[PDB]
Amino acid sequence: AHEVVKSNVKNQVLFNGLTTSKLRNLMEQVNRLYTIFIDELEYLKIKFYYEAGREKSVDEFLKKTLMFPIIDRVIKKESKKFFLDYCKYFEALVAYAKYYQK
Amino acid sequence: MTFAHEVVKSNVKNQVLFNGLTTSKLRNLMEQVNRLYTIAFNSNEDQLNEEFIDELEYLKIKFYYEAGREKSVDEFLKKTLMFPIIDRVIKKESKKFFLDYCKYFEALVAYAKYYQK
Amino acid sequence: MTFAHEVVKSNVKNQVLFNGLTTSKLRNLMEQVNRLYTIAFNSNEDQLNEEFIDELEYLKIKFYYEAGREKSVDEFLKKTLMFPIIDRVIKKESKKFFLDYCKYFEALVAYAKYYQK
Amino acid sequence: YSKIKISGTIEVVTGLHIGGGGDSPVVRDLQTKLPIIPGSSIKGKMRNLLAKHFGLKMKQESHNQDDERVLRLFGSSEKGNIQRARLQISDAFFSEKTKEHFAQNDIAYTETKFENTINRLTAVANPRQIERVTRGSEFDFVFIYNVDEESQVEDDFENIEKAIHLLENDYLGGGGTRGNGRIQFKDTNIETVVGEYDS
Amino acid sequence: YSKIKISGTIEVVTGLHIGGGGDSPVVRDLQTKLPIIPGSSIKGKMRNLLAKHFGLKMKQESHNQDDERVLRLFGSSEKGNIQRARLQISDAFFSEKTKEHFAQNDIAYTETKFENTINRLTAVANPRQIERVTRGSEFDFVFIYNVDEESQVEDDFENIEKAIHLLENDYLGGGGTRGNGRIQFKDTNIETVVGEYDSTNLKIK
Amino acid sequence: YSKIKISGTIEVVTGLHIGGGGDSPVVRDLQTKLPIIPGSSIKGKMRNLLAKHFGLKMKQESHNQDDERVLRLFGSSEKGNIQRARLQISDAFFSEKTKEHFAQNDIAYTETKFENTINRLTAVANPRQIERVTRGSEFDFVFIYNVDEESQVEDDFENIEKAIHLLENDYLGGGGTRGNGRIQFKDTNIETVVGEYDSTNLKIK
RNA sequence: ACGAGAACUAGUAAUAAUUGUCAUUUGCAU
Repeated sequence: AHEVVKSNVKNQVLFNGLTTSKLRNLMEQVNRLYTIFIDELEYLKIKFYYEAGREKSVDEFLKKTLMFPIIDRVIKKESKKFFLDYCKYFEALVAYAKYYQK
Repeated sequence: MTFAHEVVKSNVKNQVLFNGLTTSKLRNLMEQVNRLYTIAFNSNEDQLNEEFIDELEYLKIKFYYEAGREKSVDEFLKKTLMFPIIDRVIKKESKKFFLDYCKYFEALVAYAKYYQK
Repeated sequence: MTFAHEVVKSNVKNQVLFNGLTTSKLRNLMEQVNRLYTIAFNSNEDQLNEEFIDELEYLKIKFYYEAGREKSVDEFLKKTLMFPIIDRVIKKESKKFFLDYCKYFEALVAYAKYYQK
Repeated sequence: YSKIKISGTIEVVTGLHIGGGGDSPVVRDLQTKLPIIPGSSIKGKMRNLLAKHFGLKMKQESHNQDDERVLRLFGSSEKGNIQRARLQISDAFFSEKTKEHFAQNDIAYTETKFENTINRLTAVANPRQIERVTRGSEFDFVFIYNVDEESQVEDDFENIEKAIHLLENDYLGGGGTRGNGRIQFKDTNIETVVGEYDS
Repeated sequence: YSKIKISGTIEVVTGLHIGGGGDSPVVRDLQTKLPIIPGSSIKGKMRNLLAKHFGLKMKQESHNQDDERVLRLFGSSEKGNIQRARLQISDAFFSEKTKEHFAQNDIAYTETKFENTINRLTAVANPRQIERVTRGSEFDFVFIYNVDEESQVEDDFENIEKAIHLLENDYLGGGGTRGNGRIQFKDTNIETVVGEYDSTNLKIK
Repeated sequence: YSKIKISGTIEVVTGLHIGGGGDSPVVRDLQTKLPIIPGSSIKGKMRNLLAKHFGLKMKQESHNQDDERVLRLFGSSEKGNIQRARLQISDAFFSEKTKEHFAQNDIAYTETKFENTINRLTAVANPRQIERVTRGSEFDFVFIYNVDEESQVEDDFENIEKAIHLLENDYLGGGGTRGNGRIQFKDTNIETVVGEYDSTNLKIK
């Protein structure tokens, strides 16, 4: 989690100018799912595609984290604990993105 | 050791503390450290369970979050070597060193509280 | 340094003591002092444990924290030379001197407890 | 001696922010990770609103001495007279059907509000955030009444009725001034549980 | 001569705040550093309620001389009377199921709850921080009954079940008026640990 | 003439307050500064409860003339029919195992639980503070039994079994009804230290 | 071949008994 965010600081920009205000809707999605269903994970995947489409930097962010394979493997596993582990990883990524900024 | 002692007197400038650090700004960190304290105290063996290792990982995450939230907390954590100490604690995986860290951080907080506006 | 033990009578002003000190506000300090008095008393040798040195460090930590919480405790500690004597006891690391400090501190506590509102 | 329980359900109509834990979170149970309405907040709105609805002197405000009716109905024991609380208010939690209804429909429990700031003579836009509890959720409370005198029970119940009446038409929590807190009450149920009282 | 045991569990409905040790901490053991409910608290609370259920006069309110039957149940031995207590209450200890449950659901044992006061004609807040035992936790208790005489056991346990009901609809702890301290009772078990008395017809709700 | 030694440890379940000093501190050895359980406490509580087991009449209440065989076990030697005591109860001392334990894990040897009193017609509280021995403490005890009459060993050890079992369901010290001072016995032992008597058929739970 | 020599200041019983760390006080004014 830390490794990717610290190593994606290129020359200063983060993922070519990533800022958390672009991640608001994803954050709300993750929080809503954290409070709580396969189809919900499906629309979750779709929303990563959505926000990664809104900005190119976000697409590069989700690529350099391998988010899409991770989410696919989450949906395959269907185990609640592993989804919460994904939530922890996503929260860690957001926090480290917040730290390393302009 | 008590590097906290002379560090806290090294950070008294002109008056601001760590560029305006206040005790209200460390409440969450104190709570998390206290809970990890009691959980680790409940443990018998010195080897740290992988679950407690994950607790330490989330604790590191929380330091980084708070340090990104405010600048003064960032300067405090940066100069007090909190991040290197946590990294070494995670590397060592020993309970006694974690308790020693707890005592150090408690001393830091106590000094920061005794010197206030 | 016994003038530091009978300064307590020189500090009966008009009526509050030490500007409103109460022994009730000294409870955590008294508990810790009794704990380590027992632990030291059972000890055989004059050379203190290094862990006991760290314990004394924890004493100074708690003294500073209490001085931070309450102003009357702060005056009591500062003017009676508590901090320098704590440092000095930490410096010699001998049991008999630690007991000497314990007798001084207990005399302080009891004599102060003689006068309370 | 007897106790008459009052049980019912409060519905939130507009936004709700209690935010005791306060980027600006809301009060929550750690055992459910779900918001709550702490009894202290309800108690405070009650005491303030009922004292205002009765005589509230500037001297009485300065000396914190409250009206005798309000004080007996909520207890002070601050003036050197014995006054134990005759009414106790508890916490409150989500009901089951609310949990189900939000689970099924893909509805969250929180709404984050940007409050845009426009500054005079400069109009500099700095966004702010605040969290809210979703409207349409209902909380379940219990009020426990202690009976000490067999005649003035009715008067105390009537004062509780005006209590709820005022509280419905006012605001609870934070942001009461700006449009946050308007809640209503339904399905009130009264049932003496201990004693041989007819209520 | 026999002793009848009562065992069970206190369920923490809303927060519980004893705080005898005090920002404003709660009472905690020192061998585990996990909170407890002191037995003195339980005993005092039940005595107060059960006294209030019976008669209570101002002159009776004067010097803690209470109705004769509650006195029998809890012992006075003050007014030249031979009365040692007949009901023993122990402490409650933070149970193993609770510890495992909170470990495997990652929930803390204590909530730190911030409170304010709003001054009259002043509208300025002075904050407070109150720490309370988290909800839904369970503590276990054990009681001991002594049968000083055979022909008051049924009546005394009728009194005790009345008292337990009153506690089930009251608060134990601190600040119970402001929404913390409701408790419930589960898993009552009745055995005669020492003696030759039967514990089959006797019940507590 | 043989003597049989009984050894074991006492484990404190809930805080114990012997506290013969009277603030309200506990009895402490003056060589180690650690809490002790005076043997008079054990002897007296066993005396009292095992007496109240058997017949105890009002005329028996008057004189401390008690059942013949409890008297045999503990000795009376007051009037007329003299019987020299037969079971010698020693003190109990704070064990070295628990000393290492609490030193290592940095746990106090004594807690000062604060208690309150809500008087009636005034509801004004007046506080108090009590010292109590921390739970998990272990005390090491020794009993010595003298065989003055060979044929009576079985009955006497039966009765002391009754005593141990009944004590485990009761308290030592004060505040017993308030939660304090419940003990259990663990790792018992029987061995013939003097004489030519076998002690294999003997057991104490 | 000493105003000597024999001789357990011993036995019975504990710090007990009733006491609740409580009683009011809005995470609040944008």
